[PDB]
This record gives sequence, structure tokens and C-alpha cells, in this order.
Amino acid sequence: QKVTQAQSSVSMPVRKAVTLNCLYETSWWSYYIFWYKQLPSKEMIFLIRQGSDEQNAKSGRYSVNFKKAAKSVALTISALQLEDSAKYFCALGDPGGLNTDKLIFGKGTRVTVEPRSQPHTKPSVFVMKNGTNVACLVKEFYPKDIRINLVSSKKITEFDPAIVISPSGKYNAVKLGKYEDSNSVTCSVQHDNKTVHSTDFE
Amino acid sequence: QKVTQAQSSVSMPVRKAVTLNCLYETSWWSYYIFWYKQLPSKEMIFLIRQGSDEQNAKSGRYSVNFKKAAKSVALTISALQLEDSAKYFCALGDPGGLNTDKLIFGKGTRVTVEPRSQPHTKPSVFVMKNGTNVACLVKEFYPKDIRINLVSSKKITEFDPAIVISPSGKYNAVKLGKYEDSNSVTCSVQHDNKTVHSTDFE
Amino acid sequence: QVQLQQSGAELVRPGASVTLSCKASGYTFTDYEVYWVKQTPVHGLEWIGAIDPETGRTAYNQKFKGKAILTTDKSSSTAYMALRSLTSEDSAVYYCARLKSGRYYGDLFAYWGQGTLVTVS
Amino acid sequence: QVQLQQSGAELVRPGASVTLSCKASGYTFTDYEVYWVKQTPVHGLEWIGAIDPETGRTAYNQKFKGKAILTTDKSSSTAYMALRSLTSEDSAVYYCARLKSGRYYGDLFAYWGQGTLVTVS
Amino acid sequence: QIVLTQSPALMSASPGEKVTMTCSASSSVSYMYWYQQKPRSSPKPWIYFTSNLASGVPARFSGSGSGTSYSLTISSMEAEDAATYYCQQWSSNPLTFGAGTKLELK
Amino acid sequence: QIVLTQSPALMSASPGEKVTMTCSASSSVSYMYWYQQKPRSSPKPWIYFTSNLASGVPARFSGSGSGTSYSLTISSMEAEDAATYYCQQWSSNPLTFGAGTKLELK
Amino acid sequence: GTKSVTRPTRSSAEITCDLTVINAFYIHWYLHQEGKAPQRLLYYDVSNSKDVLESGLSPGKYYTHTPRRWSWILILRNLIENDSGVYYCATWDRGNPKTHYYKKLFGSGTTLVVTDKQLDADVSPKPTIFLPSIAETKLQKAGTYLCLLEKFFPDVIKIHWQEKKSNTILGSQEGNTMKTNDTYMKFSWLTVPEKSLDKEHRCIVRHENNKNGVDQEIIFPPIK
Amino acid sequence: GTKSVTRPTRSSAEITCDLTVINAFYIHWYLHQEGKAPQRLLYYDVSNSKDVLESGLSPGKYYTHTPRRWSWILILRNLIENDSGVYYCATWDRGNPKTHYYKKLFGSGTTLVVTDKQLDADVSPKPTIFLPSIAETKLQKAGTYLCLLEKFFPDVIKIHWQEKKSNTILGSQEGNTMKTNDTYMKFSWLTVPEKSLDKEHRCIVRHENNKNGVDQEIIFPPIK
Ligand SMILES: *[C@@H]1O[C@H](CO)[C@@H](O[C@@H]2O[C@H](CO)[C@@H](O[C@@H]3O[C@H](CO)[C@@H](O)[C@H](O)[C@@H]3O)[C@H](O)[C@H]2NC(C)=O)[C@H](O)[C@H]1NC(C)=O
Ligand SMILES: *[C@@H]1O[C@H](CO)[C@@H](O[C@@H]2O[C@H](CO)[C@@H](O[C@@H]3O[C@H](CO)[C@@H](O)[C@H](O)[C@@H]3O)[C@H](O)[C@H]2NC(C)=O)[C@H](O)[C@H]1NC(C)=O
Ligand SMILES: *[C@@H]1O[C@H](CO)[C@@H](O[C@@H]2O[C@H](CO)[C@@H](O[C@@H]3O[C@H](CO)[C@@H](O)[C@H](O)[C@@H]3O)[C@H](O)[C@H]2NC(C)=O)[C@H](O)[C@H]1NC(C)=O
Ligand SMILES: *[C@@H]1O[C@H](CO)[C@@H](O[C@@H]2O[C@H](CO)[C@@H](O[C@@H]3O[C@H](CO)[C@@H](O)[C@H](O)[C@@H]3O)[C@H](O)[C@H]2NC(C)=O)[C@H](O)[C@H]1NC(C)=O
Repeated sequence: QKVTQAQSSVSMPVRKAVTLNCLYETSWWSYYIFWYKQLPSKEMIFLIRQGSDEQNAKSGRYSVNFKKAAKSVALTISALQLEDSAKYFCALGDPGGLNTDKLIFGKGTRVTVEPRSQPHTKPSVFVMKNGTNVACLVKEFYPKDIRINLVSSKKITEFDPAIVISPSGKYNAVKLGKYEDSNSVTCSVQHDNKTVHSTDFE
Repeated sequence: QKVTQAQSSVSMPVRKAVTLNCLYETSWWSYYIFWYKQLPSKEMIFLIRQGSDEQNAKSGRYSVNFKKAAKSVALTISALQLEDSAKYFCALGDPGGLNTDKLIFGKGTRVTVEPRSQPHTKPSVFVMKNGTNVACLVKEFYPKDIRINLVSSKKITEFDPAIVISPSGKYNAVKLGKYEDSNSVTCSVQHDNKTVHSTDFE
Repeated sequence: QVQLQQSGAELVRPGASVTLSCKASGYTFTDYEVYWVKQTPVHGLEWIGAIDPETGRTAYNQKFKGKAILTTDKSSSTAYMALRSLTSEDSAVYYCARLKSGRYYGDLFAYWGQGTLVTVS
Repeated sequence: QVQLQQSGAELVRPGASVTLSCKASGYTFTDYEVYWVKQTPVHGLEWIGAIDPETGRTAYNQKFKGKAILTTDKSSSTAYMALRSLTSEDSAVYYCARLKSGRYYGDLFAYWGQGTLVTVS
Repeated sequence: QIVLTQSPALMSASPGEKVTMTCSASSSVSYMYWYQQKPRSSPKPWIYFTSNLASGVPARFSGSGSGTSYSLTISSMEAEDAATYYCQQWSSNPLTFGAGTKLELK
Repeated sequence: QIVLTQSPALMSASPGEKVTMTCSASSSVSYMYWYQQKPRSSPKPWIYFTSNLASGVPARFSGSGSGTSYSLTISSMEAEDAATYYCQQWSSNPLTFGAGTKLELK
Repeated sequence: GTKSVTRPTRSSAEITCDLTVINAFYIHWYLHQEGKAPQRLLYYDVSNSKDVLESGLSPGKYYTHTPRRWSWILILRNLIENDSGVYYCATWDRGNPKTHYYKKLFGSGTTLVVTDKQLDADVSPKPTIFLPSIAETKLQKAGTYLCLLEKFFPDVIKIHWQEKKSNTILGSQEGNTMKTNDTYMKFSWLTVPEKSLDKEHRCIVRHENNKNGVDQEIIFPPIK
Repeated sequence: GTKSVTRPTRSSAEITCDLTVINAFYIHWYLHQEGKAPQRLLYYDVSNSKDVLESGLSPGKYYTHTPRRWSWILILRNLIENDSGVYYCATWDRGNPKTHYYKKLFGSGTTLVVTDKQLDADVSPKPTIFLPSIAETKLQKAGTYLCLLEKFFPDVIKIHWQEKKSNTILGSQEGNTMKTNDTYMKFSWLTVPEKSLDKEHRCIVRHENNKNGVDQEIIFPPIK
């Protein structure tokens, strides 16, 4: 009747398996445990179901470790892809024989996936402007710590850089701005050991 | 709390006044009586209101006779037009001080208006056809009893004549049919003392 | 002119049923109703009956209910009230009453009869 | 191969606390839990305890609750059970139990210890 | 049922004096009616609404008062043994008049 | 708590005979497990589901029965002092085994 | 005009309120049936969102919804026969001090008809126009155009006539709605003088269960 | 995708169900809030029309409507803060004998946001496109088109890219939705190779409170 998942978040690379724990207390003699996935675009996808009575159920890359006496359920994902960045919920499904039984969900765990390939690459910088809006784009860089900046005498606004993962496996980051001048604005991104401006790459 | 109108229907000519009775029983010390009109196109129009305490209220052509001890309300319409063919409802309005008080309606009375002018006119007949559908139109006739008919060897269907009031004050009637033949169909309408066919008026 | 005429004073026995008449002239009896009031020196005057000639519906005072029954006749345009057990201090003047035409004066009794005195042994 | 080793038979006093040990070899102790069963010639055998090494959650039989408390050590990979008031007819064999890897055999106890005999005065 | 009590049992009004008679009610009454009676005659219609005049009475008569404890006032007395005797209300189903107020000319 | 009663207290089975042992339950149990024990040894895993075999037992063993009153059957006896001793179910939180059935070879 | 809803039995129905009130506190719903007096069903408050229904009605059947700031809709949960009839939206008027609550404004009224499994026979007005007869003898061949709506299940239908301009309503005198075995038939006819006979005449039919869900507009071509 | 409703406080709200079930008997409604576990609110029956809500909820707040044969809508009577969150439509699956009720199918989930008196400042995505930089040094001037949705109040927004044909979804890597003082900002960028640079690129934004109430389609003109 109560379900808990104490893991706030977990981070694992692409080729490393991850485990998610679920500790529950129930007075029901026979029940089921359901695992659900909540994508960043809100949607619940049914991953796996483990009956309290049957054996351990394995489906695809998801396996379940079931402890009846200790009442613990663990979900293991082996060789997870890049799409496994969603939230994972463990629901103590009440005996599903009726059509009216609810699911007792818990505070889900968040899984974040880091890229597998680890080569070193030099970022390439560019500056793109529309009116008074300026955006500095740094592309094809592996080192997460860039601290990209822009040079300008007048500072109207500034937004935090957005860093995401390119389909090639590298990182791509973008900055923005609402600087007063357009021609004089120049970007500059710091490599993990060097630094480059927008004077070159032109 | 109970309202009754025992008059099922009333018929009066244009220039003759009509009266409608409403007998009610109520335990309320102070109340109101509302009169409403329901047109053939369903819609409730508020005609008049009579308070139990104030004097007799007259508005336009509608007057109210109020008997407090006998608890009787009568509505008199003087020189009614042709639009007074609607139903009339008497509602024992509960004390309107609150916004939640309902109205106790009763089985309304039906008023039918006959035309005032009484000249005698000879009907004119016509036959109009589309495909296998034939309609006989008799126009500008005062005598209500026409018993219009059509001549045809083969009888598929037949509909009751529709008789309404022309804006000139006379009656206009229309018949229909789904006769097999088209050319041979001929109408015939009986005047209050004569009879005419569609061979003439051509 | 609107006028109401009532029967003269009648001497009565301790136990009997007495009919008091009231005739209305000058207006149409069917439209308006007739109220009946009793005035006595000790209790003042109170409303004791009301009859509508058109439908015959009658309204009585709770204390006077059952004691008095009223009837109307449109052809003679006369209203009668019946009284019983008249020995019980029921010696008083009886008045007819009618509201003003069209209820102009509200619930005020505009037209009154001359009053009939009833005395019992 | 999966194997469970248990301590030898111990003679005990009527009032004392006795610790029975069970060591598991051949698999990872953290993943699977250890059940403890008591077999006596009169009452047969009944499930008396269950301990999960990973989190320490323990499940007891209602009749055996309070009598027995279990503890686990992952570094030594050994589970201990404590017993008290052993004079009350509690002379029996004690067995460890573990389900088949991956719960292939359902709730069946696939792996058993050799059993430790406890006799009391 | 409202008693319709009247405070003044008797008055000794004289010409050149304006007097007031009150007709208190146990429960609130919307409108108030009055009647005048004279010896060997039926009560006259007189007042027909609060602060109103009817049947052609002298303008000296007038009414006033809130929803409770209505009153009537007269400016000058001129050879009338009774300006206004009785009250009446029909806010309640039992229509009651009252004891009546008599004022002897002096 | 289910008693898990067993009808046969003792049997005198002989080689060339097929025997059946029933393990009745007070309340309905989804799946049923069995154990075999031998003197001076711990009970063996044996059956792991209704009409199933586990741990490499002779094919003569088999199971059957509805949700209540499960059973086990053996076709031929060959030098086994105990074909199947005990039962087990975990449909109920108190996991109970039963008295056990012993069949002496004769 | 008057709308209509023809939801089948055992299905929720929705009825809109045609009132335009900006400060309403209570909105009442009335039901009128053939041969019976109108009777209030419930009233929904505005300051607070709860609605109060009269005795004798099962709770939960009637609901009140406010999609917009001022737009009340009555929802019937499960429909059975005897629930048919005209539903009126009502609300008390202004003028509490003088002419005390003079009127209870009523809506146009929506007709609810409960059938079983629908007609399923494409019930929609199927016009059949008639040509004017040769009538140069009288009324200089004014003629009488006819709009004969043949087969439609719901009772309500609004037929009115117009010229090429829609500013002024032409005076057309209706017939009657006869009950054919499973449908209803109505017809309209109009006499137009020669001075205006040169104009094409549109017969506009407003009806539920109408193709495209719009007011059908049949066109009678002009004749000189 | 995921829809949204932003009805103000003290106003009824309507949430649709995206499930497509032809023989459903019970339809359950779940509520998920930030930092809290999903919890069922009520379940509405189909064979009978009554709906059963869990304990702790005031009766009459939640209603279930069926405009069509299979279309369930949850209606909240009066809205207050703390009622915000994602509402999920759920129903049990098939396969009762084997793989016993394997799944509880969940809807896409509708986000309900309760504000006070609305923003009233024309909250709708206001794009500001960026031109590709001169990049003939690397990637043969592939460029990176940017769709910068500037000021919009509701959190949810779906930005995806397309060519002149809409058959295949282009791979565009999103930024993030920062919270400007009273609004939210998001931006998308896309790298297109020279071999396809000749095509004009449409950035499609799906958002509630959008002008004309349709998926906005900003157009980046092609460059050879
Ligand atoms: C008898 O009545 C029928 C039913 O109305 C008449 O058929 C209708 O005729 C009108 C023209 O008089 C047609 O309108 C036009 O028709 C064509 C084809 O669509 C086109 O020019 C226009 O788009 C417009 O619709 C109408 O469609 C047609 N209806 C049907 C169902 O066929 C018929 O003409 C009448 N007969 C006589 C002799 O008047
Ligand atoms: C309503 O529908 C019923 C369905 O039974 C109609 O019954 C119809 O009955 C007639 C005989 O009375 C059958 O033949 C028809 O007769 C005339 C010509 O004699 C004409 O209407 C048709 O050409 C046909 O021959 C007809 O088949 C039958 N309809 C069926 C079986 O569908 C009944 O008349 C209808 N009522 C109405 C329209 O008022
Ligand atoms: C900087 O970004 C702004 C905001 O998007 C750009 O303005 C937009 O320019 C496009 C064309 O590049 C306009 O589309 C077309 O404009 C006209 C007028 O409507 C007409 O040909 C088409 O109907 C179509 O809409 C768009 O309207 C316009 N937006 C606004 C709000 O003015 C601007 O061009 C960018 N600057 C540079 C240098 O690229
Ligand atoms: C959200 O709205 C508040 C409203 O007060 C914004 O406050 C703004 O504060 C700035 C100074 O910090 C005021 O001047 C502005 O400064 C810069 C240039 O120095 C630039 O943004 C503007 O050109 C303007 O001069 C500004 O008037 C004031 N806004 C008002 C009073 O409406 C606050 O900055 C906003 N927060 C954001 C956008 O994150």
C-alpha cells in the first residue's frame, strides 16, 4: 500500500547497466509490480510487470530482481541507449483481477545517459545575428566545460548556454544575447586546454 | 402550491375580447401571479404580473381580475390580433424576494383566433407538378368547408389539405399527391354553394 | 350607482338556523366577490366570510369556520349566509362589503351595506 | 558451485542466547536473500525467518516473531540468527535456504545447508 | 393573525389642534388601510393606502409610518365626532381590523 | 495460514506399482511445490511447479490437481525410501510445509 | 429559433442556454412536456459552483457546465424515455426595489427527443420544389413557389423565404407537419407578384441532422 | 503530443481522454504533480453511468462526460491552485487469462495550469529566426537555422522541423525553456548539409494560446 524509491537520480554511460530499487509495504497476499516510463514529453509507457507469485520476468533489456519476503523489486537495464533519459516509476499494482484496482505509484527515479565514445575534438565557433539578437554557436566539442563567452561593451541581457548531445556522439552548445550592437559582437569559447575566438573560422 | 386552468381551448374572433381563468391553492401569505405566452415556435414571453397585495395591474391589451379571498386570477385580452394564437400559462410565482424561488406553472390554455372580415369570395384553383408529385392550390376562398379533391384513376398516396389564413384575411388551402400520372391529374374544389374544376382558369 | 341592500333586523330563538341576504345593484355581480363582516361592541368587527359568485369558492375565518356557510345566486344577484347556535353571544351587526371596481383602493372595502342587527334571547 | 555451510551442533543451557551462522559461497551474496527454516520431529518443518543482505529487511513468522532476530554481513558473507529461551522444547534442526538463481524454480528452496542440530536440557 | 393594537383608547381633541393616532402591528405589514365610522351608519372607506386619501375626504387627513406602527394625522377638527375609527390590513390571511379609536369633540 | 494437510500418513508401496499422494489445502493455492527428504540429509528441491520436474529427478514423478487438493504420482518404485516427503506453498504469507508423507519400501 | 438534440437512449445529452446575462447568480432549468405543466428540475449557482436539484430526482443525472465565463450547459448523464421534452433556461430579472423581480426570463428552449438506436436511414430534409402554374388569368401569373421538405425525423424545422438579398423576411404561409410512418413532412408556399417575379427565391430550412450541419438553402430560379 | 489547458482560478476546466478503446468498462483518471507520485482521482463506469471517486475529495468537483459513443472528458467544477498538474486517462488492457491484465494503458496526459486573472499580455510564441553564418571553412557552409520562440506563458511547446515535404521528420536538437520574469523562452537549431541546403525549411511549433489556434509554421527561405 506504500511504495518508495530513495534514488533521486542515477547517471550511467551508454554501455554500463543500471539498477533501480523499489521498496514497498503491502498487506495484500497476491499482487503485481508494474514499471512505467515517463518521457520528457509526458507519457507513460509500460515497461515490465512482475507477479508476486511467478518467476523473474525478463523482457528485452529490462530484467527484474524480485524479493518476496523482503518485498523488494529492482529493475536492471543492460546496455541502455540514448533514449533512456526518462523517469522510471514503480507501481504496486493491486490484484488486477478486477477492472477497478488502482496503481500505487512512487516518486520515480531519474536516469541520465552520458555518451560512450570518448575522443577529443576542437570546438568550432560561429556568430549568427538577427536584428539586435546575437547567438554564438559552438559545435563539435567533447569537453563539457567550455564556459563560452561573448565580448561586448554594452550588456542588455544574457541567457545560460544550452548544451545537448549531437547525433555523432559529441556535444553541441548554443548561447544567445540581446546586445545593443551587432557588428562588434564576437564570441569566444575555451577548449579544455586552449581557447579560440571568432576572429578565425571566417 | 397548486395551479389549475380547466379551459382546454378557447376560440374568439379578432374584435372580441377573451378571458382565461386560473384557480390556485397556496399556503403562502404573500405571492405573485405571472402570465406567460408560449408561441408555436416554443418560447416563453412574460405578459403580465399581478401581486397578491397591490391593485389590479393593466398593461397594454392585457388586464387581470384578481380575487384574493377566492384565490382566482383571470386574464382578459381585448381586441386581440392574429398573433394571439399561442398558449397561455398561469404561474403561481413564489415570493420573488429570493433568487431561488421557482414558478408553479399550470396546464395552459390554448387561444385560437378567427378572421374578422366576412365577405364571400369564389376560390381559384391551380395544379402544379414536379415529376410524379402533384399539388392542387385553392386560393382566395372564405368558406372553410371546401372538401377539395383531385381526379385520377391511380391513387398512390394522399395528404390532408393544409388550410391557413392569408394576410388579406381570407383562407388559403393546399393539397398534395404522389399520383402515378402527371398530365391527366385535375383538381376540383367545392364552393360553399358551387363547385369548380381546373378545366377553366387556364 | 353601486349599492348593496340587506334584510332587516330579525329576532331569533336560541337554537335555529338564520339566513341573512344581501343584494347588489349597479354593477355586474359575476366579476366581484362579496365579503361578510360582523361588528359587535365588545370584540369590534372582524372578517367572517368571503364568497365569489363566479365560481362559488368561499374563504372563512378560522374561528368562524363551520359556524357560517355562504351561498350565492347570480340570477337573483343575492348572497345568503347561514348562522347556527346563535344563542352564544352572537348578537351583532352584519355588514356586506365589496372592493372598489378594479381594486383601485387595494384591499379596502369600498362599498358597504346598511347592516342587519341580530339579537338573540 | 553454489554451496551453503553451517555451524556444527552446539549444546546449550536452558536460558541463553545462541547465534547460528550460515556462509554462502559460489554466488553474489548481495543479490539473493537467505531463508531460515526449523525442522522438528513433532511439528515438522516451518519457515521461521527471511533476511535480505542487500537492505537488511527481515520477514518473520508470527509465531516465531520476537524469538529470533537475524543479521547479515556481506564482507564475511555470513548470516546469523539469535535464539533465546531455548529450553521450551526448541531442540530441532536448523536449515538455511535459497531460491534458484533468477527464481527459476518459483518459490522453491533450491539450495539448502547441511543443517545444525540444537539440543537443550 | 396580527392583533393590530391601537394605542389611543380615547381623545379629547378640539378645533385648531392637529392630532395623531397610531395603529401598531405585531408583525410587519406592507400597506395599511383605515376606516371611519359614524353612529347609525356603516364604516366609510376613507384611507386606501399608507399616506393616501380616498372617497373624497378632507385634505387634513394624512398617513405615515414605516412597515410597523403606522399612524394617521389630522390638522384641524371640524364637527366630526370620529375622524378615523378602525384599521385594516390584509398582509396576513386573517384580515383583522382592531378595537378602534374614538375621539370626543371638546 | 493454510494447514496443508496430507491424507496419506504411511504407504507400503512396492516396485511395479504406481502410487499417488495428495496434499489438500484449506484455502485455494495458485501453484504447488514439493520436497523430497532422505535420512541424514536436507530436503531436496524436487518439484518446482504443478506438474513440473526440477533438479534432475526421474521422469516417473509427475504432478496434477486443480487449485485445491493438488497431488503427485509416481509410476514405479526403485530403491527410494521416500519418493516425496513434504509440500510447500507461498500463496499465503505464512509459508507452511505440512506433516509429510513417508512410504516404506516393501 | 428553437434547436434540438436527438441523442439515443443510454447516452449523455447536452443542452445549451441562450440567455445573455452578465451578472446572473442562479440559473434555473425547466422541463415542459406535452400535456403537462412546466416543472423546474434544478438551479445552478454562480457565486458558488454547487447546483441544487429538486426532490424526486436521482443525484448525478443533471450537471451544469460553464465552458466560458457566461455560458451554462445542462448535461444529462443517462437518457431514458419520458425524459423527452422542451428544456428552458430561466433567470430572474432586474428591478428588485420597484417592479419587484418583474420577470423570469426564459430561454428559447431546446427540444430533447430520445429514440432507440437512431433512425439510421439518412433522416434529413429532402426538398422537392414545384414550378408555378400558368396563371395569367388572375394575379398576372403571380405563381406560388413550393418548398416540400419530405423526410426528416426530428420534429422541429424552420422554413422561411428570401430574395437574392437577405435583409427583409418574405411572408410565406406554412402548411403542416404530417407524420409519415417513420418521418415527418412539411411544405411551404409563397405567392410573389409579377413586379418582383424577376428575382430568384431562396427557401431556407433550419434543421438538425442537416447535411454539412448548416441551414439548407434551396434555390428557385427566376422567371421573367 | 501533450496538450494543455490554462483556465484561471474559480472556473471549470475540461480535459479530454486520448485513449481509443471500443469495449472499455471503467476509465480511471490519474493526477501527477511535480515532486509527487501519481495518484488516482476517480474512475467512471461505462455499463452504468455513475462514477466513483476516492476518499478525501469533495463530491461534485469532478465530472465525466461522453459527448460521443467513446469519448470521455473530465470536468473540474471550481479550480484553485494546487489543482495544477498532468492528468492521465488510464484503462486496463486485454489478456485477462494469460499475461493477466498485462498493462494499464495511460493517455498522453493533459497539463492543467491554474493562474489568476490570466496573463492578458498576448502570450503566444513570437519567433525570431536567425540566418546561417558564413561557414564555408567547415561543413561546406552547412549552417544552423534557429527558431527562437520568445514569449509564451504555458510551459508545453513542441518544436519540430520539416522540409517542403512533411513525410519525414528532420532531426533537430532542442535547447531549453528558460523562465523569463513572466514568460518562457525556447529555441531550436538545425544543421542541414549543402546537398539539401537548396530546400526551404519550416519550423513547426505546436502550442496552446496560439494565434488562429493552429500549429504555427515559420518558414526559413532556401539559400543555394
Ligand atoms: C423538380 O424538383 C427537383 C428537386 O428539386 C428539381 O431538381 C433540381 O433542379 C435544380 C435546378 O432547377 C438543381 O439545381 C442545380 O442543379 C445542377 C446540378 O447540381 C447545377 O446547375 C447546380 O449546382 C444546382 O444544384 C438541383 O440540383 C436539382 N436537384 C436534384 C436532386 O436533382 C427539378 O429540376 C424539378 N423539376 C422541374 C421540371 O422543375
Ligand atoms: C410506412 O411503411 C410501411 C412499411 O410496411 C408501408 O407499407 C407499405 O404498404 C404498401 C401497401 O399498402 C406496399 O406496397 C406499396 O403500395 C403503394 C402502391 O400500391 C405504394 O406506396 C408503393 O409503390 C408500394 O407498392 C409497400 O411495399 C409497403 N412498404 C414496405 C413494405 O416497405 C406503409 O405504407 C408506410 N406508410 C406510409 C408511407 O404512410
Ligand atoms: C529577422 O527575423 C525576423 C523575424 O522572423 C524576420 O522577419 C520576417 O521575415 C520573413 C522573411 O524572411 C517574413 O516572411 C514574409 O514576409 C512578408 C510580409 O509578410 C511576405 O513576403 C510573406 O507573407 C512572409 O510573411 C516575415 O513576415 C517577417 N516577420 C516579421 C515579424 O516581420 C527578418 O527578416 C529577419 N531578418 C533577417 C535579416 O533575416
Ligand atoms: C521582468 O520585468 C521586470 C519589471 O520590473 C524587469 O525590470 C526591468 O529592470 C530594468 C533594470 O534592471 C529596467 O531597465 C531596463 O534595463 C535594461 C538596460 O539597462 C533593458 O532591459 C531595458 O532597456 C531597460 O532599460 C526595466 O525598465 C525594468 N522593466 C520594467 C520596469 O518593466 C526585469 O528585468 C524583467 N526580468 C527579466 C527580463 O528577466
